[PDB]
Amino acid sequence: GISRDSRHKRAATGAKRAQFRKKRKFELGRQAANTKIGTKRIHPVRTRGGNQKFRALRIETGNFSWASEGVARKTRITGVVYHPSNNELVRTNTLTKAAIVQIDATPFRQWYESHYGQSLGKTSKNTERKWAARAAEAKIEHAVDSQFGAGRLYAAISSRPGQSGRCDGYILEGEELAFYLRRLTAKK
Amino acid sequence: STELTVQSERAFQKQPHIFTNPKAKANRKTKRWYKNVGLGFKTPKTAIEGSYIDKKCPFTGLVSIRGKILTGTVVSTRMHRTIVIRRDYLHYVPKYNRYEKRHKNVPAHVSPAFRVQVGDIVTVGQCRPISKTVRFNVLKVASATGKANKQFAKF
Amino acid sequence: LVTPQRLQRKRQQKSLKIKNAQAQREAAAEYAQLLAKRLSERKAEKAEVRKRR
Amino acid sequence: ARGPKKHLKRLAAPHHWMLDKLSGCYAPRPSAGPHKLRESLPLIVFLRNRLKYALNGREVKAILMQRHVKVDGKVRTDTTFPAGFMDVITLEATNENFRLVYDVKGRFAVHRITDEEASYKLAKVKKVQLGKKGIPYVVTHDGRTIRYPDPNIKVNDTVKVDLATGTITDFIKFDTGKLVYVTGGRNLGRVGTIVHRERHEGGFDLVHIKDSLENTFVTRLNNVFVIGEPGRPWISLPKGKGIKLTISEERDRRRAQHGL
RNA sequence: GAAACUGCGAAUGGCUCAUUAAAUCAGUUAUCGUUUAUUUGAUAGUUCCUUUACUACAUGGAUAUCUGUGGUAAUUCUAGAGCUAAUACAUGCUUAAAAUCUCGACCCUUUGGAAGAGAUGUAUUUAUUAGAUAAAAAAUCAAUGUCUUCGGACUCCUUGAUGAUUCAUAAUAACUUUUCGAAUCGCAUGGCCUUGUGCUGGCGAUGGUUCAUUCAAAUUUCUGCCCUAUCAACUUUCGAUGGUAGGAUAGUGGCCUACCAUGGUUUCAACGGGUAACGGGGAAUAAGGGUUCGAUUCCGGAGAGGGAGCCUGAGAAACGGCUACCA
RNA sequence: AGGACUUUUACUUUGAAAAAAUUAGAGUGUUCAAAGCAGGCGAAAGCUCGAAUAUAUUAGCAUGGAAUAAUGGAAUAGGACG
Ligand SMILES: [Mg+2]
Ligand SMILES: [Mg+2]
Ligand SMILES: [Mg+2]
Ligand SMILES: [Mg+2]
Ligand SMILES: [Mg+2]
Ligand SMILES: [Mg+2]
Ligand SMILES: [Mg+2]
Ligand SMILES: [Mg+2]
Ligand SMILES: [Mg+2]
Ligand SMILES: [Mg+2]
Ligand SMILES: [Mg+2]
Ligand SMILES: [Mg+2]
Ligand SMILES: [Mg+2]
Ligand SMILES: [Mg+2]
Ligand SMILES: [Mg+2]
Ligand SMILES: [Mg+2]
Ligand SMILES: [Mg+2]
Ligand SMILES: [Mg+2]
Ligand SMILES: [Mg+2]
Repeated sequence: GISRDSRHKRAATGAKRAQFRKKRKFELGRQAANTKIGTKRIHPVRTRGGNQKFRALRIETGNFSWASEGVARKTRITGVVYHPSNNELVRTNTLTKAAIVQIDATPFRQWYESHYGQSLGKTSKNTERKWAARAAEAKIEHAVDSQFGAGRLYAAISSRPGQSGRCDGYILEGEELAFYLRRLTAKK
Repeated sequence: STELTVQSERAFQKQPHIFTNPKAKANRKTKRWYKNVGLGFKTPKTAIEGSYIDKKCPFTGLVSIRGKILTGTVVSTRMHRTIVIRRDYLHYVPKYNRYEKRHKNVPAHVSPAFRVQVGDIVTVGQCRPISKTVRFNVLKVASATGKANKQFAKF
Repeated sequence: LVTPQRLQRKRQQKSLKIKNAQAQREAAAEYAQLLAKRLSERKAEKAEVRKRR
Repeated sequence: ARGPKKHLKRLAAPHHWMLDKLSGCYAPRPSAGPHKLRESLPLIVFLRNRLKYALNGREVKAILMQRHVKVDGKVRTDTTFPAGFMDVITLEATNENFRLVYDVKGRFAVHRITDEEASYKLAKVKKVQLGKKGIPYVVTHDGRTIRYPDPNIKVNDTVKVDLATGTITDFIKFDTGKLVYVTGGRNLGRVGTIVHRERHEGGFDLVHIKDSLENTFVTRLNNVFVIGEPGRPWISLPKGKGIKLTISEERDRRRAQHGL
């Protein structure tokens, strides 16, 4: 019943448009997903022209990508720490797009260990030669090592759990992280 | 009317899906994406090397220019990130064989790459519905001043 | 129930799938050879342009 | 209206089907198919009206059902099939073959055309795209999606479908000085040569056309269909070859060619 | 061949002009801003997951129709029992090769180079990359690749479309309460002889993923509306104008939310009021200019007593579809 | 067929467009006409011409013209060329 048509809005001038053509079905708007954390519970909604949509309320784990070396891993979302739209969602732990969350960060950790093996937080000859050819190029920046020692990664979700049903995003990295940590220090 | 900070608001401002690799040691300013709107319209160098973001930029944003191309005169440059253009014309009343001066107010969205002010004639182009009322993106400031190119008088 | 007509239909479906796959791969190979021929021709033209200029 | 519309009132039918404004409240709405209904021609109209082989709807239904009509080598047993421009209608009885080309008055004229050339069809290229797994394909005006075309076949071009296998036989490249047909507007049925194609940056290409009688006009590029090289059309042009004789010239033709 | 299940239409058509004055509508654009049953043209080997033990010569259970027992005063009211089917509901099998990615039982001193092992169809979601291209030569440093007829040469690099794109498409990493990839029907039942129910085998009908095309549907640019100032300022705390992010949308969009900015229209008549106003194609009238009408044979829009709300579908805020209030 | 700069209009010619029905109007003995898109001609042995055109005066698109009407250049030269 929630319409999104322009008739109920006043005109650009400001006149109050008279009621006309009681609102249709191709103008409908559905309830917000306002997703939460834990006990995966995705509800299908049959939208216009089939095309099953998936509400992703109560979602706990999802895929997350690392842009620098470009590797994606399934990992757990552990709470939301910042939201650019409303801090009310942060207090209620409501998870929507562009929200900033914390990551269990283990899968990235032993992927790094089996990939470079630099022992963050503090063999076959083929792997040794791969590492030698690598020649310590893994000079990834300092803040990501800081929260690796902390153990929880700072990520920004990029998927839309309200529509897609997934919980995908990417880790804050580079000046990105910089910006947001300032904001977090504003919160701190 | 433009903030000194390249991002001023709470949300971060990035061009979506263009990524600068921090692990790389090239250390250029950033990776700024851009395009030319065509129609033989020159992308401004202020947009070419600029640092603004402007999601709805015809040159750097996702919006595309297609359809009507309207030339008008600026009547209000003094609301944020958007312009109000006065388009004048003559409606032909045929019962008298006489014309009638008329005007319309077209809202549009001027990119920060352009420096607009009250009185500049502007070429603007059609695009997607950007807001409730703006449907055009400013594409050229033809008359930057018009009669204010020369200001002082020192012989 | 198992009927020789049903087995005939199953065999027809399988054979049609295999034959369509073979035809598609043959068409892909022919298009690749045509692209190679065209590329060789225009590369020879480019070499002649470079030599003449 | 809430949903699609499935009725075509008689006055709302195109004036090229040119039915009788009386003797019926409705007109045959062409079913969805290879051509726009405004541009297409239902089989019932082509048989009952144009050919008069039938008398009414039941007769057309009986004709189509027993598989005597063959549109482009396929049966098409539905009454309101949109047999559009350049399609081939084959009747094994009377062993006759028709190709739909506009007569210069601008109408789907009955064009009796030979069996040997009826094996193939011509088509305009409306799109050239790259489908999944990187396979190039070409979309013609019929909606035929021909896979693996010639690498230098471009949009607005013309091509020669063999109509049996449905693949690419030959093609003609759109450029100046080329025999051409017109498929819309005031210049329906006209045939000429492309003199110039003004680009018009931003949309709605236009082309200038000069016919054999040395008359000149201009038409939109969407409205244009290259048909061959001057003096060598790739099809059999209808009677009159679309010169668009003046009304006074038509009167002179009526007066001169006259025997009773 | 009744009945019933299944499938499809029932959203077309027909009627009326009540609401509606930049609203509808007309002409003209746009969708590089989206959904699209159907029709038409194409479209997929991988469903194996360690393949040295499986139904693929066919997997399971209900369920209407029906047989019988009722209830109510009655309604296209149906509860209990007993069987029974599918293109209904559920599962699920083959099945190649190839190439590309990843991980190594070793050796032999570099140009290191190799036994071998797992994944890769499509669909979805997210990150990243390619998607080029104005034109002749260099030196150098590093990295370090081919061949070396051991001087060193590197000569060869593939790239579609529009006016424009983050487009089409391809590639890597992953993701999925894992979509599809024919356990379906008719006719004719030919050929091979491995002469058996063996091997194959034609014409169709329904389905079926994706991409097109068509019928469209939604929005959408410019301009155009009758009378009235005894309607001059109107709109914004409750969105009014704009910004950003999110939600919702099929999709753009204050369409909604959160936080900001204080904006937008107006003497070129905004806003308000009236219309015994649906808009138009057109009708009457006719020197020319015009005046009046247009509820109605065509195109659009809206409505089914007034209001709201919604299931099914591709398409309804349907009303010869339901839910509730008011009359 | 490509880079390059484009003073901008108002005006006017031409064209593409302005759905059919309606208006105009061509052909045609519906027995005439209102109408309709029919029909006509063979020897009677299948052969046929049709279903013409114009206008819409606004808005948009293209195009040729440069009088009439308006705006803009170079005055601090920050002007034009090599
Ligand atoms: Mg209707
Ligand atoms: Mg009013
Ligand atoms: Mg890229
Ligand atoms: Mg893409
Ligand atoms: Mg938004
Ligand atoms: Mg009324
Ligand atoms: Mg009316
Ligand atoms: Mg009226
Ligand atoms: Mg009334
Ligand atoms: Mg109507
Ligand atoms: Mg209704
Ligand atoms: Mg009543
Ligand atoms: Mg249906
Ligand atoms: Mg209703
Ligand atoms: Mg009724
Ligand atoms: Mg009804
Ligand atoms: Mg009902
Ligand atoms: Mg008309
Ligand atoms: Mg008359």
